[PDB]
Amino acid sequence: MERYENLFAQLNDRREGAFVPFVTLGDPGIEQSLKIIDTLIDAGADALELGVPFSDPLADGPTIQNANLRAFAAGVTPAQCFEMLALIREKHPTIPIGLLMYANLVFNNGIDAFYARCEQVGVDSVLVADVPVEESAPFRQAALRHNIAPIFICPPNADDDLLRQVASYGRGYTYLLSRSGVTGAENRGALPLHHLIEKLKEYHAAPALQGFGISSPEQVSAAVRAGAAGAISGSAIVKIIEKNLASPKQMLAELRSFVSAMKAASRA
Amino acid sequence: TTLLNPYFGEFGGMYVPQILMPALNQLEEAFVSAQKDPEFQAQFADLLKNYAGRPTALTKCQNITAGTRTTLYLKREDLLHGGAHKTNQVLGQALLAKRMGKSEIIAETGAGQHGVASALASALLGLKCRIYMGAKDVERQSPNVFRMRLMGAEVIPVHSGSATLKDACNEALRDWSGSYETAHYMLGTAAGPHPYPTIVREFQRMIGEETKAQILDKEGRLPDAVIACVGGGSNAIGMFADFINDTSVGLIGVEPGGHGIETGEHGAPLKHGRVGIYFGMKAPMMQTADGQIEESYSISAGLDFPSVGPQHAYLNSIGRADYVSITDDEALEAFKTLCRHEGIIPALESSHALAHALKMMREQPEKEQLLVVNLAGRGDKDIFTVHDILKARGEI
Ligand SMILES: Cc1ncc(COP(=O)(O)O)c(C/N=C(\CNc2ccccc2O)C(=O)O)c1O
Ligand SMILES: O=P(O)(O)OCCNS(=O)(=O)c1ccc(OC(F)(F)F)cc1
Ligand SMILES: [Cl-]
Ligand SMILES: [Cl-]
Ligand SMILES: [Cl-]
Ligand SMILES: [Cl-]
Ligand SMILES: [Cl-]
Ligand SMILES: [Cl-]
Ligand SMILES: [Cl-]
Ligand SMILES: [Cl-]
Ligand SMILES: [Cl-]
Ligand SMILES: [Cl-]
Ligand SMILES: [Cl-]
Ligand SMILES: [Cl-]
Ligand SMILES: [Cl-]
Ligand SMILES: [Cl-]
Ligand SMILES: [Cl-]
Ligand SMILES: [Cs+]
Ligand SMILES: [Cs+]
Ligand SMILES: [Cs+]
Ligand SMILES: [Cs+]
Repeated sequence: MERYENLFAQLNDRREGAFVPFVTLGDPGIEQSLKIIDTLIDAGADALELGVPFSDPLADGPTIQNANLRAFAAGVTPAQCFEMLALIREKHPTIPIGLLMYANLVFNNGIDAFYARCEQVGVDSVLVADVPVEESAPFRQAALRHNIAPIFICPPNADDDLLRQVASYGRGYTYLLSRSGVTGAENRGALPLHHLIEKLKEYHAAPALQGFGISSPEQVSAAVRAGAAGAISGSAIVKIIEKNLASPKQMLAELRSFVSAMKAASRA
Repeated sequence: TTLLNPYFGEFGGMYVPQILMPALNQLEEAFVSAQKDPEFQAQFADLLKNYAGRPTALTKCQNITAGTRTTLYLKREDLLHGGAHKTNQVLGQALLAKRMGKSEIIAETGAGQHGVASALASALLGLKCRIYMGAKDVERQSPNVFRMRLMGAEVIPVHSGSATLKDACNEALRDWSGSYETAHYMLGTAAGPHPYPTIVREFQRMIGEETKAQILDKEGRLPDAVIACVGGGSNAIGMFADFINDTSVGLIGVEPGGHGIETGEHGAPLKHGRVGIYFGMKAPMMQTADGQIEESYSISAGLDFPSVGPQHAYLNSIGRADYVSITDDEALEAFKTLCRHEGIIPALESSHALAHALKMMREQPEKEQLLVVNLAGRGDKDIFTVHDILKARGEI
């Protein structure tokens, strides 16, 4: 499948940026997580980034650390995550679905087999947060064999060699990292990224999605204005879940208002 | 791209977020440069000798082997400033931080000994030290926490995950991911992403180098085997390194068997775990069937870690080094035995090593063998633990 390629072409036709929320699968539970995800899509999500709960999410700040913990509190396992992914795809044929993985979950039962399962359930991309380009070969190979886009991080501390590597190896989208550190809405990126954006286009990289610290509409508009194809927001979304655990109804309503606002900022 | 091989065979690597790769590259270059720098080496040697007290004794233990053909020496890392071998490599890594122009130190600790070592080195060398420690560890290790704080270190409890060593390990990397521009991560064992397994080995190798010189002086030959406990692997690889090419010398690493391997409550991933990728490295892990990092267990906090350094996994694979386990009860016996018969109170960690040496002796008491146990730390820290156990089993 070419889900990201199709999404970007359509968005380019509408001169819109992509807005892509991240959530943790199964936070705060399987049924609620399925409803959260449907709400995000209904509210205007162009694509999804979906975390499989992992014991040691060392690229995540406390907000997403806690999402993982809430999912584990609910008994969520990777196999249950794959069931959820199959059902999400069964409901929603075209939306790009990216997973946010940690290496051990991918390697556990065989890297090839992991990517084959992703293909079977209809996942579009995999980002392995603790695998740098330097260690990426078996992951990117298995991804491509199974029609999965391997997502590469283009960090703010990147050079020409790395830009060329991520442009060459990556598919689907290039993850344009906002700043150093870990995920969290509590820290906004303070670096201009248009230079990196331009070089990626020069090297024919997969379209750039800016991520880390995106929590407001202005930032989505800013990402598009800088030449990125769109923006990813996780912690900000997960904070709404965290805030509204006691009111599943209100949770969905706020998620809806938030995504609508963020998406609106991408069209213009 | 690196200067040195990040792998030992299939084990090791640099499994960190992309954002941290320049930090690892910077540290490797600084290390490689420092190893060629006589000025660096002289400053390191000066701290080792005049501050930490190297060389450490090699003690012949005659009472505990009486009636057998075992000759047993203990390498006395217990006598190093701080009370454990951890001090050696923190001094080197603190100098590396300075070489790189870094002003802050991050460190993980579990039992607290590495944190104390990091704190003392930071005090001495004028680095601002923050230590991450799982909150369950903070709760259990009030003495070490206080030692660290007396020495000016910030101790930060880690409440995520299982609130233990692995979680502290992650938190340290999380901090570093954002602060590497000013801070050095002073990892406390021969594990984690390259170049740490290599650096920690090289900054611990004086253990084995001294042992070799001392045993040639006292016995006229190399040991038949050198024996060390394996938590993450630093004291063991420090003892083993200089003997690796001496193929007649056995290298025995002792993992904690906890309540017994069959119970699953142990810390012996090298022999009873499964290869995984965590903490920046591909190595044997204790993990669930679906690949979550499992909880280890040992009576001894210093060994209670669900993975192991990649060089140990490699040396095992090729049959150069052999790895065994020792249970809580065996370690406790060895502790009591050394106190009563040699007047040395060993750390419960190194009591695992001693227990295995005692088994080698007792199993085959007419076998002539010259053994060295790395006594990696003193057991002052463990006396409350042992008391509580000894009274509860009714030796009161
Ligand atoms: C006296 C003594 N003797 C042996 C050991 C075992 O450690 P080894 O010699 O490195 O195998 C310790 C380990 N102690 C730890 C754990 N240190 C630790 C363990 C695993 C990962 C990260 C760590 O900081 C600490 O944090 O202090 C010790 O204190
Ligand atoms: O909005 P924030 O700050 O919570 O960021 C959301 C990020 N969610 S994600 O799944 O894209 C994502 C992407 C990359 C991550 O680590 C890595 F860069 F090291 F690979 C972690 C999470
Ligand atoms: Cl916020
Ligand atoms: Cl090399
Ligand atoms: Cl190998
Ligand atoms: Cl390899
Ligand atoms: Cl030199
Ligand atoms: Cl000299
Ligand atoms: Cl205190
Ligand atoms: Cl910080
Ligand atoms: Cl010599
Ligand atoms: Cl001589
Ligand atoms: Cl052998
Ligand atoms: Cl778990
Ligand atoms: Cl061999
Ligand atoms: Cl007695
Ligand atoms: Cl014999
Ligand atoms: Cs590409
Ligand atoms: Cs003897
Ligand atoms: Cs031997
Ligand atoms: Cs261990």
